[PDB]
Amino acid sequence: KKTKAEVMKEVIAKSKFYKQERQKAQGIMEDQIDNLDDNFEDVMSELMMTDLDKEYDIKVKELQLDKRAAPSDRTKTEEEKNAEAEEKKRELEQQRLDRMNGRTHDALLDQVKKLDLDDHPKIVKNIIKAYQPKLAEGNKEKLGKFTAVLLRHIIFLSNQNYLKNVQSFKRTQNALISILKSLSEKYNRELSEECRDYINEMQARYKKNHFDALSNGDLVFFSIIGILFSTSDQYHLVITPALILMSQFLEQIKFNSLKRIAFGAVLVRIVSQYQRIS
Amino acid sequence: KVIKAYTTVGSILKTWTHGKLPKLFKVIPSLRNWQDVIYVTNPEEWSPHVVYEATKLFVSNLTAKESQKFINLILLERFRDNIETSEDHSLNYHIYRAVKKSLYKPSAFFKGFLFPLVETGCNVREATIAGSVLAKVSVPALHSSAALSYLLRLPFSPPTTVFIKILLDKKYALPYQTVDDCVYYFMRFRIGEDATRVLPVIWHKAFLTFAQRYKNDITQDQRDFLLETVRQRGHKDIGPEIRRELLAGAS
Amino acid sequence: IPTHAPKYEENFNPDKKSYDPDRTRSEINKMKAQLKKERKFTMKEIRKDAK
RNA sequence: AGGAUUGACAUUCUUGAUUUUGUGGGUGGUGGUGCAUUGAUGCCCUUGUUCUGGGCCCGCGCGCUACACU
Repeated sequence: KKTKAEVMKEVIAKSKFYKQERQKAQGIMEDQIDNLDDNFEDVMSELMMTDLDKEYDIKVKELQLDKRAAPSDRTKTEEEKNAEAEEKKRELEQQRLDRMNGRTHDALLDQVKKLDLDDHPKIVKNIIKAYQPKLAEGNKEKLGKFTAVLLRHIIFLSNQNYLKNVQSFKRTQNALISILKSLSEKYNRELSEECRDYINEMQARYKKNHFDALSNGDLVFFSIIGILFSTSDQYHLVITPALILMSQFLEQIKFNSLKRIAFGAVLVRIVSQYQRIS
Repeated sequence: KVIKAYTTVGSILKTWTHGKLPKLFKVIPSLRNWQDVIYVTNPEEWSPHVVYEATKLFVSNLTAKESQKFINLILLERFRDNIETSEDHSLNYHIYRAVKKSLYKPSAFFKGFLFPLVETGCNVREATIAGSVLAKVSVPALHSSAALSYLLRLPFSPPTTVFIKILLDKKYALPYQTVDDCVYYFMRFRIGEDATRVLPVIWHKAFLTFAQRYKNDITQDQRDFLLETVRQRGHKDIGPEIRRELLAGAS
Repeated sequence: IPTHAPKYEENFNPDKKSYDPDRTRSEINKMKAQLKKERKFTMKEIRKDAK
């Protein structure tokens, strides 16, 4: 009985509210239409036409003159930053554990930036990366293209002339692997396609020749992929076909000289360096 | 005059719910006669959709001349009556969207609405609500500095300066207009106010929230009077992170 | 052990014919049993009135 | 202001830097509890505007035909 009473009361009250809203909308449409269509004669013949504002105009002049930006929009709290950095390191280690359980066409950087060998080249590449990120209006395509020619620059630079002495190529390759790992840690979308290009090139070359064109860039490719990625996880399209292809090199092609056995030995110790963390 | 049915049109606009503006009131802003429209319309008809069309209406027709014609007529008086009748102390939805949509032409909005809101006895809570409502949306930097220059050359009073406290909880950028507005606000509050004007720890929290990262690329005079701040007005909650950031800061 | 849920009718009363999904062949049983019981009662009514 | 965007007389005109193309990252109290009736005040959460809704108060027993490496 209480259900029927409150139910009929609420239903009739909602219907009364809907009827009142419909009557108000009908009166709105009626008065507005029959007045806007009738006022076409009197919507033409009805005619009837300090220091704070001055200094506000001066302040707007100063505001359009001087313009700047805030640095990082937050606080650099040491304890909160250390807790988030510890949680980020734990997130990286736990992600590695959970995934281990689960117009630059190959000659642009040498044509433009590579002055002598390495020194002016990486600095001019930094100049290109600073000029492109400055005037990056809409930039995905050209960014991918000149990062591609950066990886091109190293894959036809790091093989011919390491003949200049030890500490020189040591410090230039150290600065290069540091800046390239720290730059390509946040992304994968072009290094992945360059790794597809490189596994295509080394597999095709290894089918093509016996040994006399096995380039010195394979060791640098294995070094840069081992630096830019932690090889601990299993399901990874990038690191594993190169490792089965170096195992294919070792099982198939012949090593009849001391530099060839040394090539096999440095590939064995770099797969040992991979399984140091794998 | 107008078509004379406007007491009836106001009686409908009292309590009709869903729709938009009439074509009569839509053709009068191309005309010049909305004075004699509203003087017979008798503005008590405050329904939420007509408040929405009202705020888009007068900020569409807000330039300097017509802004100083009708910028202080019925609007914040209706806000005074609605907030004095409200007991929950909350922004209404039409209130929120009214001021948040009224910002959408800041060419004279910042001189016509932000300036007369202390017209007859404004409150610290009112400055807090107004700061939050016009704080939650993106403002242009030049227009916000155009409001802030006159707002900060106003004196030291809580329903004027907790609005500036929320204006720095907005965590602005730092142009040199923000720098020199900061130096004359600093000279606005220092040690005849030394005997009669006191300053509590909520304004110490305001000091924290602009001294948080308002020291990006600024000069040595700022360091001079902020070391004057740490000698004069050092509370317990002002020390560690702020002195760490003063040591980390540079020119 | 392989585990099985029941096949359960919530709010089931054996006296009253429930909401079986077969509109095609079960509600026909409902209305035909209704027709049979009313035709039985009518022929019983008319034969006792004949007596 | 050389077409950055704003209410259109069923595109078509009476609007002027509220901005947009590429990208970093920050959120939220307007609910109220504990203290003087305005004090970085402990606490579950954050991302409140417009129409209609729903059954009711056959039972019994006898025969015949099934359900069976019989």
